[PDB]
Amino acid sequence: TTIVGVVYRDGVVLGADTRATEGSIVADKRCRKIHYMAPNIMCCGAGTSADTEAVTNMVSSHLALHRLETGKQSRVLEALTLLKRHLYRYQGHVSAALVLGGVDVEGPFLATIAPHGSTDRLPFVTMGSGSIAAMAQLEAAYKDNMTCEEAKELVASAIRKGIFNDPYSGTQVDVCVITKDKTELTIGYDKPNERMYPRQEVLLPPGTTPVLKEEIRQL
Amino acid sequence: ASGGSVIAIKYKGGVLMAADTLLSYGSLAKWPNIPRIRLLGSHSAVCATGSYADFQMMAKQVEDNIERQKMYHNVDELSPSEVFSYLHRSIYQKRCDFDPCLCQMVFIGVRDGETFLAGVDDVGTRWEDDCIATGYGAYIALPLLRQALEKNPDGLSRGEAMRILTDCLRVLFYRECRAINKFQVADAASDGVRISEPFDVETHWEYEGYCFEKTAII
Amino acid sequence: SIMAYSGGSVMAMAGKECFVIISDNRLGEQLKTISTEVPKLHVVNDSIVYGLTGLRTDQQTFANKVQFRTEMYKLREERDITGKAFAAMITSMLYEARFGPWFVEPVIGSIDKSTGEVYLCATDLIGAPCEPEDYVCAGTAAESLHGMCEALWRPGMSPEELFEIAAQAMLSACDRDSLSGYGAVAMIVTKDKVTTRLIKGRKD
Amino acid sequence: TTILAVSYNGGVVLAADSRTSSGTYVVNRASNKLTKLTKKIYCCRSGSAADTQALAERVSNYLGSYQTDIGAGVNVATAANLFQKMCYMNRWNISAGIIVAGYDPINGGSVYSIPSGGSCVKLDYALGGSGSIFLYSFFDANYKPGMSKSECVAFCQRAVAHAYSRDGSSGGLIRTITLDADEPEDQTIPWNRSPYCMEKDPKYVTQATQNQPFSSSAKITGNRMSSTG
Amino acid sequence: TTILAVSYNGGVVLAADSRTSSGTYVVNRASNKLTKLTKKIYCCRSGSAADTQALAERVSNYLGSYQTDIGAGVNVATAANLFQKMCYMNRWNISAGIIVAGYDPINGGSVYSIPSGGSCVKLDYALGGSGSIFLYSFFDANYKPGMSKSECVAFCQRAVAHAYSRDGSSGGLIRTITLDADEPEDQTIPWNRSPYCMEKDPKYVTQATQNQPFSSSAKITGNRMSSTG
Amino acid sequence: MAETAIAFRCKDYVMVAAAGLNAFYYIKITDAEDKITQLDTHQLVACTGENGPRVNFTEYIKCNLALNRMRQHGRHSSCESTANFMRNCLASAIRSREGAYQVNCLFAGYDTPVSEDDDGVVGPQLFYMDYLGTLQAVPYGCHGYGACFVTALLDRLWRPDLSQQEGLELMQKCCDEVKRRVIISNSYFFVKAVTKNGVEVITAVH
Amino acid sequence: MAETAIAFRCKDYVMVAAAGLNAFYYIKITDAEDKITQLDTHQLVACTGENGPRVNFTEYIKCNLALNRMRQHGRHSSCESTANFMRNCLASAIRSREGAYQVNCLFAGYDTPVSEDDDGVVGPQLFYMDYLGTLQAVPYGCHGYGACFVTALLDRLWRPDLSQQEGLELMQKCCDEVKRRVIISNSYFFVKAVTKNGVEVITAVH
Amino acid sequence: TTTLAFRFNGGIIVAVDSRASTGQYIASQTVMKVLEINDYLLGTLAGGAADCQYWERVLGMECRLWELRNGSRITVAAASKILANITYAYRNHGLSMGTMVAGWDQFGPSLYYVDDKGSRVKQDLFSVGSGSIYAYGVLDTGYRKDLSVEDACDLARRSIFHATYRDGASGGIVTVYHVHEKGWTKISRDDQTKLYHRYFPS
Amino acid sequence: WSPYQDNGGTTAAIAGKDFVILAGDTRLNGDFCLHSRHDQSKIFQLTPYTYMASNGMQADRLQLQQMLKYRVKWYKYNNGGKVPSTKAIAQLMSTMLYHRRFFPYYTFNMVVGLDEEGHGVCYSYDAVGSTEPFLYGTRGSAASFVEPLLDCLINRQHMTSQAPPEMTKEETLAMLKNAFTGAAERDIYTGDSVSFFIITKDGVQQESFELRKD
Repeated sequence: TTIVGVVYRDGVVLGADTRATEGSIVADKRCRKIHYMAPNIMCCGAGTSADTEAVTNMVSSHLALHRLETGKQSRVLEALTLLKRHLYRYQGHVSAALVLGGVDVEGPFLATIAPHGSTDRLPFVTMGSGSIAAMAQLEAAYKDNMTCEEAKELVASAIRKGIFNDPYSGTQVDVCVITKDKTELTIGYDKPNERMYPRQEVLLPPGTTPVLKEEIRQL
Repeated sequence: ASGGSVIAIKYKGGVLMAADTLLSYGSLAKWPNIPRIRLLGSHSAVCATGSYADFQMMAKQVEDNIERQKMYHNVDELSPSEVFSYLHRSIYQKRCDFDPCLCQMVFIGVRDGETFLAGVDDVGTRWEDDCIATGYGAYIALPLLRQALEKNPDGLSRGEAMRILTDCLRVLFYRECRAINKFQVADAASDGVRISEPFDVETHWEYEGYCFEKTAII
Repeated sequence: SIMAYSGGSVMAMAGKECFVIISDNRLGEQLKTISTEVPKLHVVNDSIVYGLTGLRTDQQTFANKVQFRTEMYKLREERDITGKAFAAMITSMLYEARFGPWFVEPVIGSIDKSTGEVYLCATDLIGAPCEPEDYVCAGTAAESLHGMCEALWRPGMSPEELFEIAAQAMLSACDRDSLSGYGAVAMIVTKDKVTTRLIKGRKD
Repeated sequence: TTILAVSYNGGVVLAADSRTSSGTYVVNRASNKLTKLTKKIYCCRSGSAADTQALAERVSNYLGSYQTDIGAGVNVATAANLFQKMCYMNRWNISAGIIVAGYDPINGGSVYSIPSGGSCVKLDYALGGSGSIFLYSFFDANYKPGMSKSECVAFCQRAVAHAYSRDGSSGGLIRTITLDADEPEDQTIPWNRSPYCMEKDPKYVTQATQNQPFSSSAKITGNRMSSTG
Repeated sequence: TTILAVSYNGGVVLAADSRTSSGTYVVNRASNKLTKLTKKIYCCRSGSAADTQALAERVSNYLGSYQTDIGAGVNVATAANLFQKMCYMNRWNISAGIIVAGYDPINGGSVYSIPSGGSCVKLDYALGGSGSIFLYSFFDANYKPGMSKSECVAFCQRAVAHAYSRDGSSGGLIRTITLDADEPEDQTIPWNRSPYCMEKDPKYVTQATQNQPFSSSAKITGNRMSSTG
Repeated sequence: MAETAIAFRCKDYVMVAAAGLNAFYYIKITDAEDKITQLDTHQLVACTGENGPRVNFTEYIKCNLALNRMRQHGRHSSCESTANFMRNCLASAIRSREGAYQVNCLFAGYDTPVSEDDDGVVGPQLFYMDYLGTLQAVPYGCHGYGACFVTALLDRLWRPDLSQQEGLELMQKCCDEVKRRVIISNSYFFVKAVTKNGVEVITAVH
Repeated sequence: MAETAIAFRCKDYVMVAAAGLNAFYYIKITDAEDKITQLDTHQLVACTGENGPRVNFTEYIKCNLALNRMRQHGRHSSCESTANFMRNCLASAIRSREGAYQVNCLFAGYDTPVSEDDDGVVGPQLFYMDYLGTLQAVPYGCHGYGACFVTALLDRLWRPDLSQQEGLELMQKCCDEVKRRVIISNSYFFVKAVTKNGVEVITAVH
Repeated sequence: TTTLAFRFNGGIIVAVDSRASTGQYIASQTVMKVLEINDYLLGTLAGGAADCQYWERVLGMECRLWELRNGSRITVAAASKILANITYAYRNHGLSMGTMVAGWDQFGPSLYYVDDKGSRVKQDLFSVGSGSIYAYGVLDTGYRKDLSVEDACDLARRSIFHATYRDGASGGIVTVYHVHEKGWTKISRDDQTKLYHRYFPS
Repeated sequence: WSPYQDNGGTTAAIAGKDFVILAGDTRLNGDFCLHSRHDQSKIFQLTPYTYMASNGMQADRLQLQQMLKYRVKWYKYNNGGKVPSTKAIAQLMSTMLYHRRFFPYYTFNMVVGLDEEGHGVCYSYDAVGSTEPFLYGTRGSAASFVEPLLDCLINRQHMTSQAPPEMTKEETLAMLKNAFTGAAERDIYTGDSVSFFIITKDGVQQESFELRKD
């Protein structure tokens, strides 16, 4: 995994690879690592895919329930503090490495929650295997008050470093722009790794594989 | 006492290598005034991440073996390709005694137009390429260097290949712990290798997200 | 490895308005074989089949649980559980034991009976769902099956085509795996009908 | 990590580096290690970011509840003794090296080192974190108590710099904060304008004479810098 | 252990603490860590006393044989490169952190740090042993190269003191020695007359307010010093 | 592993065989310890582990089945049932403080029609069970060092249709193969068969 | 430990007995491996370890004794001698790179007068030897799991003066006690006795 | 692996499977496991394939050198004993090779199991590898000393087959050899899945 | 400090009746990064007709590569000019891997080429030196992904369908391209390019082929 956030003038842009691994295998080429927390808050997840998914959902839920009680848009600080207190209680056994982006009334908010419960509210962040390679492209090119276009094209660039220069990150760049008003989740904003050599259709005609017994059941 | 991180990148008719002027005894930044890039004979430079001790012995043994072979027998000096093959075997031989040269060397050099740039590992793992890095350079700078070679696929100019190092060096400085903002750059061209006077890089620290009030935990 | 102990492999595969899920038949302890007539598929309802792979104890325990939970659903909700739900219910059950897990990798095939859209899920042992368009696998032959399925599998395939590549996949992998084989039981689900096939393979 | 409080007459100055490393890679470049407990009572945080943050928030909460119900300000003592209890209870689980500094109207400028063990030592000035170890000598020499607010800030910056220039773990921005009768003055010295760094110090300009050409004379000259020479 | 060479214009000053501890008990109170290799080339010795003494004698012997057969003085370089080879060959077996300093007529005042690994780094000034870590910051601040022989000695003493006052491992006498064109001047500053110590420093006179009586007021006064009060 | 249980299932009987060997370290105490407990009229379980967990598990089952026959007014539960109860108990145990019952069962019975209305399996039922709770219906199974000698010898000879008489001849070869080929002296074997009629103790074979 | 050797020495013969059991892990290969090698006309050694060190040690001795009979023009060395040579070889081995020969010997012989001039021990000699080189002359010894059962059973019955015939009856009880009481199936025993006349292979006992 | 040899009147059968599995994944399904040394000597490889293929090929050099020097073929006794003395010198060098040197010489047919630990045992019947335990099962049933060459190969082939059927590490192709006074001949080379449909036709 | 470092990558060979195709990927990956994308060291020419693909640690593949060349180059002098056959080098590889079995080359080799008839043949090794002649084979990261595919498409074991005619030089290459493409897509440590060497009687003909960049 490599996931990325940057703060631009209007809001936040999150980014993720898509390659979900089991060991040294690609289980899924297109898996979505940018989860919905709230209408104004997205939450990318690296680390143990189970833990990232479960923590994220538990909080997105808690927030949605709290968003009725109040009658108010969920604040990013609230979501952050719920991921913190939850991840801290499990001493980092819950190995979820989250980038929590969003935009409340206060303005653009972008944090990392490291698995132990550490929080770094910053202008641009990375997490996961490819983080270091991404954070290079981000440190080089990032400047304050970017446009939505600059900020996506940067994030995409920063993922693309992790994608190529790390194994566990791969395939395509998902990018998510959270602005004050809305949340645009562009899946395959960038497909660098297209198809090299078209699929050589091996033709196995019906009745090839020998069948001892058969049972049909109609509905 | 350990060396930081080297980066090197081929341009049109030469190689740039760059390295922090710092040895670091564990965490502690012991010496900030160390010239880590050494010249090997008339054509080549070398430089090592890792045990400055085991590099000081390897770079001595090699620089002897060159200036011997040249002075003793009336031969042409060794080409960078050869010098580097000698360095590679010298290192492999030392991992095969369980007495390793515990240092990743980058190695640059230019005979004619023949432009040579290689890394080697503690264990003998050797690789030519158009951009090398060792230490953190490999995780940080290489991504940026490879991007600057993909984008100028005909080859970089010496001004372009200097700005892309300066960009990586700035980022090494931000992100590698055991670094300082005082680098030298070796430049292999036709005439031979020139090591620059130490230079710092411009660093941007005054983002509005790095202010006190935003980063506050409470 | 505790997962590789009891052996087994499962694989599901999505075509057009059909999926083929296919297990092996072996049950072992390490290298020694107990039975060669142990298919790893269970049928929740008409429109869901799930294989379980890993420690057989837990295949059998976690199966009896899924059966208790999908029956309690069928009474309370007054309707057959849908792929989506069933797969997400299984992740919840696996993750309930994040610490002290069930050594099981549920492969789930499913097909919406109305729409005809296929849903696959290959949950890891702590409920990490992976929900690809194409196919999924798990168990000891998993490396080998990804190799097979990737080459053979094309998008919009018809039940018969699909089965013949799902079967060739499961077999040609279980040749190269110690801990799977003794044929395979495929199961070809369509909106229309559910065709259960017992495939002949090696005795190895 | 480099942190330090010092007391001047009226109040205190905390000062910190801004680097949190996972050993050798710098995860964050601009961490606020100075963490507000109350208006005037800041703690510095050395060791596991997680554990100090969780303790800073847990204490900042009790001081909030306390401050409400007593209907008055909090004594810095109170902040330090709460922080000692929580650092002490968990002393085995956590890795937390705290400095509670602050101002209350009763005692004025108070500084408490709460290191690992959950000791709690009221002092004139405390040093915490990896990059403390460098300062101890630097304080013993150049520190001179009875400084003005201005000098104590300019000093602490100079100090935090001397530390983060030698320590790998420490580096980046030098956040200070002055807590006295007046409204808290935070300032964030960026590295590019730091009071001291080895790179810009004229001591270390002239390079070590390691490389050294092939010569016919034991006379050390300088390094070999051209292949032509 | 605290050791340090510094070069002045003509020559060098080595300086050392005089304490060899088996951890927490002080085995010897008055060890000479400055070990003559030749007339004008002393080495300082940090780490296992056994290993540095064995190496100092093994080298002092080769320099003696060398000095005889070449029928001239030894270059300090020669002493450091011999000491590097022996520290490097055995770098796994031994625990030796050496500083070869000296004067030869060719180069003048040369100083070589040979730390653990068997690196060998010609410098303006070298710090060795446990108590080094304290000085690094103290040098970066107060050291100012191009000192007179007199100041460099008075400085090195001040340094070795600031180190041994904070380090446990280090302590006792501050042996120096100046090696230049003139005859070697050793002097041995006894602790009772050391340039700096925490005990005699007015910073640390006023005690930390830890004990503190049972009072009816959060107002911190002083420690409780009488049972009657 | 020391003490070999064998069992196999034919048209109209299950045969079960279990080592007599009672061992304290490397010392034969006796060759006359019956390890095949009888849970019912028509159900028995060749348990082979250390005596403590073997007894405390075959007693716990034997009681909680008798307790069911009380509460269910003399109704004799199916084999599928007790097998799945045994395994559910063995499985529950590998995730308790106690730890696994360290016992390898060959559960065997003969489901007879329990009333007029019974439509279920009539005939013999053999189940192999690991200590973990790996239940599996099988034609023939074994536990213990000898297992893998017998398991292959049965693959060869065992057909599904042999008499009560050809089962004595076969079970003798299975027992005699553990005698020839395992160092651990499994020198006497308690053989019990389940038929329609109940459990009978085969004394002919040992 | 698997494979029991027994020996005892009476007025006018030594009796030796050694497990036939040849084992690969927990698998009986056979019950017919003679472990009592014959070093001379009048000397044999019940060696019981793993086959590798057992053979390479009893061969090394058997050769280096034959080599001595060549260089000493047909002179048959005493038992005291070969025993002390065997132990000096076993002892030398625990302080070499090779490590200890892992073999527990019951060396037995019958010193006859070798010429007119011989004044030395006439009669039978038994020596217990550990793998370490602990040589010790004994009336009766054993090695293996069975050892301590026999060792006590001999304490009870063994007198110094019993016949060749009461030695068969006793050696049967010593062998039958290892059969009854050790799990490891030491089911056949090679029994060889040394007399004035030489080595004879007792077939009666097993 | 499964690998069995046995001695009968007619001579010595050696049967093997043909699979070399690293625990879970199967490298090769065509490993020739009967090493053919001389033309009167069959080594069988089981355990570390590397150590056998090397040492049983060395043995082969020493057997040939003996044929040159002493102008007459080595005995199987001496052939096994060479291997046993090589494995003994290397017992604490972490070798792994359960081998069987079968052959016919002046003194009838002779089969010798030779271990990694320098062990050397005159067997009348023997089986090595993970599936041995299974082979021995079948093999101790049908095995007499008075089998015809037909029934001996039938028995061995079944024995290997029933190990292939149960053991996961044993599988592939059931090769059988015979060793007679005229040398050795490769009897069969049957795939073990075709064999199942011979021995259980239903 | 470990003296072994798995430098990853995948090699495959397929032997037809006239030729051998020999593939080895060009990804040389160190510890969590990648050093090069154009590492040709995987495959090495020993003679015109005989090649040695080699996986695992690069440094050791490169030592062995030389060590093997300087026993081929010796064989050339001693057997007057004559080059060693594939079958010879193959046994030489096994012999030389074994002499170093007490500090093994961490390198899973395949000696590939033509026998004396012209029939193409490949041999595989383990670190210690275990020769097994095979017809189609694959060591490395993508052993498990490729080797079942080839097993299906060559042997056609589980197919009622009549076995395909023979399989030409161009079909066997087209099969391997398809296989590696499906191994780059599914294995992480395989990618970048693959160097194919098509050894025939006529001489070698190498054509590098592009994979997924990640």
